[PDB]
Amino acid sequence: GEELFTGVVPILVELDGDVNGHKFSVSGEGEGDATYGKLTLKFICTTGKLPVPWPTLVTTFVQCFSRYPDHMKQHDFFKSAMPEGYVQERTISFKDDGNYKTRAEVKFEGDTLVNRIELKGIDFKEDGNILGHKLEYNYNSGNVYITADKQKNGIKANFKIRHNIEDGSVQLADHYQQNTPIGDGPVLLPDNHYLSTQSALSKDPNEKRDHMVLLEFVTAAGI
Ligand SMILES: [Mg+2]
Repeated sequence: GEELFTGVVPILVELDGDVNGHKFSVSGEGEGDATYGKLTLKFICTTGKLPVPWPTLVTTFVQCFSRYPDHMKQHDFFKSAMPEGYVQERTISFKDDGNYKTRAEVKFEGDTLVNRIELKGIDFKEDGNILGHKLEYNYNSGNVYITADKQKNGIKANFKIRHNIEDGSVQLADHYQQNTPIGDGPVLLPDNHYLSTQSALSKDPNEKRDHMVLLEFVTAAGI
């Protein structure tokens, strides 16, 4: 599995979303270089204006590109599932507001790594920080805590994303995640550890569509 990640790998992301009945789709393209834990992706909302803030979708939009140091490579679930792939599911609970439920399939289509996602958001406040677009266009560094789920032959993750609000405050987004292999081949079930993430959001000056440019670095640690 990890053999598939020693070079630059093209990535496609496709999402269909419904948040409070606002229906939207996003298509993303870019590439990943797991040797450096590095992702570069550009996302376009193909249905018009995105009805939630872009930063709220960053985690939903390929942890197989994390850099696992050599001494921790026996703990890399994500690459071990490839090329058949894994299902990734989350509940993202926005404090004092609604939640996203997401289901994705991450797998190779030929030599390309594809993340296909369905997102459902409910019980959002009409002018809370998400539907009122009060979140700043930036992103904080943070840790993703991974644990094995032996019974599902997979992993769980639990973590907190803090989204900066334009008034200086923070919108917490609690993340609960489960991943399970799609293939029947053996996978790596890791000891407890975490992914240390860093993410930078930007705009393409020549792009008039609603979009997001993402540069991310992710390194495994904690062992
Ligand atoms: Mg501030």
